[PDB]
Amino acid sequence: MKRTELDMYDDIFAVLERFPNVHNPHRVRIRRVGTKYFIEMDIEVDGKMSVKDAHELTVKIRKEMLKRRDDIEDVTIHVEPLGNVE
Amino acid sequence: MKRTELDMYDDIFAVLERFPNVHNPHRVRIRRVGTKYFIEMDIEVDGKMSVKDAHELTVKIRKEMLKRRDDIEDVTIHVEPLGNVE
Repeated sequence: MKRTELDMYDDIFAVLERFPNVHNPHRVRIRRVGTKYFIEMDIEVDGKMSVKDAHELTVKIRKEMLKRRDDIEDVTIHVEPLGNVE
Repeated sequence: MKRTELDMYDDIFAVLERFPNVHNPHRVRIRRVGTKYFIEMDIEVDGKMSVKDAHELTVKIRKEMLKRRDDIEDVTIHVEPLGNVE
């Protein structure tokens, strides 16, 4: 770990806190490629949430991530039920 | 493309046909690493399907994939709503 690598995790977790139905963000990983960064993560949602709603959630999360940092190129979000065993 | 690369896509698509609520499998990709193969795909499900049910579906699909071919090491499945715009 280094200080710059921390600022980024702080901003990612900072954006997720905005979303009340996002739970237990984990496997949060960053890759650097030139100027721009690629972000991947798992989130948990109520098992009763529809695929429509969960998909809309990941679209809005990526949108907010890209608005926050001008150096994030893409964000991929895997959706799991609350209390998943991978 | 080569003949051996076809046999594999045939077996993957052959297993998905087993599942009636799996729709429009796409971005179906194979990576070779030594003896064993890594499979990634997108599927579409009814937007009204729960995250619990969709997750259970991907678990059963991976299980059936691994049972069919002894040379598949892992299978990751992305779930989208019917008629998704990536």
